Amino acid sequence: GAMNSSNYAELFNNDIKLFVDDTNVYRVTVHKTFEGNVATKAINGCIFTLNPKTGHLFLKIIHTSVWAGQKRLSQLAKWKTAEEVSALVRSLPKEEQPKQIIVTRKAMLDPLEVHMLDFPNIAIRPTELRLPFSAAMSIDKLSDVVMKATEPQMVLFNIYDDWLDRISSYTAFSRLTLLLRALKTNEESAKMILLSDPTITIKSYHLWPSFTDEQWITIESQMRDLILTEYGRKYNV
Amino acid sequence: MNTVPFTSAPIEVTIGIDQYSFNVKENQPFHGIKDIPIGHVHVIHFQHADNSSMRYGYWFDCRMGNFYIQYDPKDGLYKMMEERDGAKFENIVHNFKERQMMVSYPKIDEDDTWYNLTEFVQMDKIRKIVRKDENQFSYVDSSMTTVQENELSDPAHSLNYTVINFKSREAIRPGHEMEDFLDKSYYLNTVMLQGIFKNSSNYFGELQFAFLNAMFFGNYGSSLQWHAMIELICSSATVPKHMLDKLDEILYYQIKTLPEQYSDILLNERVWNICLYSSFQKNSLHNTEKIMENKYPELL
Repeated sequence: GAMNSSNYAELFNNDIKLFVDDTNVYRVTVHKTFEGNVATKAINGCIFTLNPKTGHLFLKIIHTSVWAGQKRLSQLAKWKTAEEVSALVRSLPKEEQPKQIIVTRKAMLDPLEVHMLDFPNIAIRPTELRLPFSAAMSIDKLSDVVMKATEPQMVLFNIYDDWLDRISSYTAFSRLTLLLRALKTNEESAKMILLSDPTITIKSYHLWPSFTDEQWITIESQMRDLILTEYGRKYNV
Repeated sequence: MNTVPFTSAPIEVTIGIDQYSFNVKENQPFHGIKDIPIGHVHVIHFQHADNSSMRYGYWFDCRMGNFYIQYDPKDGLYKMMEERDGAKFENIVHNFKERQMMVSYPKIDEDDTWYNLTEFVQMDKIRKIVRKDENQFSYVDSSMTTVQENELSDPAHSLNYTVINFKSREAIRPGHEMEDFLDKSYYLNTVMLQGIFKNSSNYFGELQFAFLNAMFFGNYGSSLQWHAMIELICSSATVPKHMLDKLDEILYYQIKTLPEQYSDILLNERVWNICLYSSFQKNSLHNTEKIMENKYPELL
């Protein structure tokens, strides 16, 4: 059934599962034509497929050439997502294939279900959580590899860097979603917080700075403060 | 013209024959139904005055034999049977008529309703859906479940309608996932029409039989099946013109005949709104759309 606050710890048990987020698959800019009409131009996008227990991220880059000569692109994007997720499962050895795939947007259920008909024992689930994975393109190294791509490309990352050496999956996922929530609510401030101190660098093979444990506490508190402030502003509370 | 005599009527019951129906009182001298039009299937059905649950009845075709009804006090219901002794049967029928203890099938000459509801229904196809090959007639009731319902328990008593499932390998060609799911033409025309039903008349006949079972017995699985077969056509971009025009006539007479008070459970809002207004064939059901709007605008 649907994933919600009640059954939240199931994310960190030992049944393999993947989140799939399609928000950044079909990305456009909107502009004016010479004659004054509106047109779109696609830019490269990505499927965000994440194992929340291990941090393994399967970033499938969606090159603008996919769309060439196609109609109803926002609908096509959901089917291309499901095609690529299915191909990913097929490419994994049996013992690495997920037992569940949780889609962050309910419109992906039918396309993934149809593409996964060969895997009847893989459960396709929606979620009631309002996960912030659209902000994935606020992470500088993910945005960089998506925008440079010249062809379809799968790039693998651990979205938790090395955190799991010191914290549990539950805590790691809570840190990730806090960071992404903040980047979503106010990217400029969130990014200021993360980089303010030049003495804290990002390892070449990491996505986030190499904070000590104490420094992660200050960071996390600063991200909480940002999120609550923006909320009072949105609603005038 | 043909006759189905009744041995007796020991319990108060509402008896239906096709779209007609009569009240019969406990031990009222009722001995059958005469003047039944040859050339069509027919259904006789029952609802006891004491158990307004379990409507039940028998599909039959008088060309296939001499049939009669007899109450069974052990099993508590009116049973259809076959008389193999032709002389013995004309004898019962002629004496009951002489004594005028039979209702006449009350057809108005102007009326093609029953023909229109049963145009493609064949008794031979019914007996493949209701398998009981030692009788020529077929029992159906309110509670019988379909084969597809069973998959999600007793197979002897199942409605073996053709299984339709839009998210199955049967429906979806590998490599045409999106195309086939959004345009079911290949499932309709290759898999179902050319593959399983062989022709459109058998498809329409199962669709009509499913509707009639849902209407006369409130059989829920039959209602599911009727809607599924409509939806498969309406969700197909490429349908023979002859099928669309005939579908419009079929559905018109079905909507026309439905009891007004039952539109809530018998009519699936989503399917109808999709078929009449969102589907490929939104513009091909003019009579069905006109009657739905003027009779059940609430559902839409």
